[PDB]
Amino acid sequence: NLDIIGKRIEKIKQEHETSWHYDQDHPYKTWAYHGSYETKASSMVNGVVRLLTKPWDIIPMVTQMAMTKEKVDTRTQEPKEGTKKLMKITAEWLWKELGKKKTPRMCTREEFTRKVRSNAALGAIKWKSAREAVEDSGFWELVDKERNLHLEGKCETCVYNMMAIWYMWLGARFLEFEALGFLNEDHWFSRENSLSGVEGEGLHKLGYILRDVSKKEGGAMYADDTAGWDTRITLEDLKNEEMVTNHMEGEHKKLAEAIFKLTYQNKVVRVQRPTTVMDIISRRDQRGSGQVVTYGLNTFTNMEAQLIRQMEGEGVFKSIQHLTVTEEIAVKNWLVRVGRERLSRMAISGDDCVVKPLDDRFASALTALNDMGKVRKDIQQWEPSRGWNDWTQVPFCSHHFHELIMKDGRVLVVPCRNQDELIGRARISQGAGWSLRETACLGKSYAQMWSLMYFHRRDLRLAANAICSAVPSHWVPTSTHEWMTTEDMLTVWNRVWIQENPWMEDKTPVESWEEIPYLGKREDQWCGSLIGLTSRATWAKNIQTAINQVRSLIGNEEYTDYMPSMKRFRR
Ligand SMILES: C[C@@H]1[C@H](C(=O)N2CCCC2)CCCN1S(C)(=O)=O
Ligand SMILES: [Cl-]
Ligand SMILES: [Zn+2]
Repeated sequence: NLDIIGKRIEKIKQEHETSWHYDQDHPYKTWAYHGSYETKASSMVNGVVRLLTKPWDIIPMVTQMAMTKEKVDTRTQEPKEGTKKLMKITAEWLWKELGKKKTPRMCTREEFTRKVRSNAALGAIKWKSAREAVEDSGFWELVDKERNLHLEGKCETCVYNMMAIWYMWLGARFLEFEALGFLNEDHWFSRENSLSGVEGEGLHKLGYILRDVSKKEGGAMYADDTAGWDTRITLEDLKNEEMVTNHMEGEHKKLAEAIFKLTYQNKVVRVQRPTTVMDIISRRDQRGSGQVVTYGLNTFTNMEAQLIRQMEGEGVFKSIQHLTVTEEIAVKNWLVRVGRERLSRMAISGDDCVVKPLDDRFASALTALNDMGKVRKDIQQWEPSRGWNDWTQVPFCSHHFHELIMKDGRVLVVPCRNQDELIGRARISQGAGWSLRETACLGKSYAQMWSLMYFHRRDLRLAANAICSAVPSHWVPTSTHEWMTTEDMLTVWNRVWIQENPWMEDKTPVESWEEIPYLGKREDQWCGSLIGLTSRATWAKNIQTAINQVRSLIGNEEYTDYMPSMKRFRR
């Protein structure tokens, strides 16, 4: 407790000896409050994308996206003994399986520096930017001090800042990356290694993966969301995740144990409270880690929970209250006998899952799932899950997936979501100080993503071609990301959908964009197309005038006309 968090608490109080007010009106119940001290990033519109998507200026679902808790202060109960036993047995077996073909290892200062020098979200807070602290040895001396302290089993500076997303100073992030970065850097949650995972799988992969799950004999496909997954991570979950250290050795094992003990299973956080003080609060459970370590540990614990729910549906155990000695044997024998087969019936991306169980008993197998605290979103606690009968209607990673047959008979499985969401996101830039050139290169990144993933949506292929025509041809797209390149998008399309696509036997390249199909016109409208509206017809017909408006603003640069890549503009 205070023996582990005290030092961190003391150091902050000292730097705020003046203003250390123990407010007696603190709003925290489930967080432990310690003290306070005196202190003092909205959406911005991308003008390049907006000028080239004029019909959407009058669609509230698009325009409202650019305008403008009671979950974090909740307390999850302690799982029953039978549940705790199911979780420990499953977790032990799952780390063994994930470790069979992987070797845990420390990630290096050298690896961390490259990442920072390639700009990535390390959710970090003397040095202005991380790119600077990484080139100054003084920061690394600070890392050494905390590191040696971690080897002592104590912590000084690994403190969270709330905003939910939990930022730390770069030094704490390095220590987390050095101990646990291997999970992501060496692809422990790849589909090949984990069977349920999809780490490294682009949107041109996910629909084919759902279709492969659909081919298994079984019941409906279930895709139940958890209500605030991060807030429902129990201290028992944090202890099963820590068992990854059992696969480690020497220094690494010690360093990993310290991240789990001192930063995850005990947390210190600073929150901005307008009534404007900074509150120093602590607690033991819930998810607060780097977003990338959070992804892999979410995937792990979700894989564990869904195998246990599958066990409950198959009747492997009778009640969560208490597991008999023989029921433990049975659970272990199920895992050994069919565990890998049951993992292959799932697609799991952090807190997001799709499960095709052995049959529909799974729908009403709710006791372990509720008792683990993984309570389903938008459904009564004991109401049976509603499954999907068609893999093309299953939601996963904010998408659904269409089966699309090319004029030459080959099959594309394409990602899709409501088009208002796609256009609304492309119209938003994050942060400030953007030049016109940098705003244009972000618009081009969205346009090239649309050409690669959403080519089958009439409005996005036309808008992508218009943006790529309006932005200098050689300007590089800014902020898998196969669209982040200056290479010709037809060549990238061929590499992604044909050459490298393991579900495509015939490798005959496509010679033009007109060989590449669209959804049916009615399906396109169902998924939010404006095709058939007067606003959209005038936009399409007059598109060269919009392209010329943006070219005039950017100035006298080298531009390519991509519009004739489409039949209607091809004379
Ligand atoms: C690439 C991710 C995800 C992944 O590999 N991540 C590792 C840590 C951050 C997320 C895998 C599923 C697919 N998506 S998605 C739908 O493109 O966002
Ligand atoms: Cl359905
Ligand atoms: Zn669709």
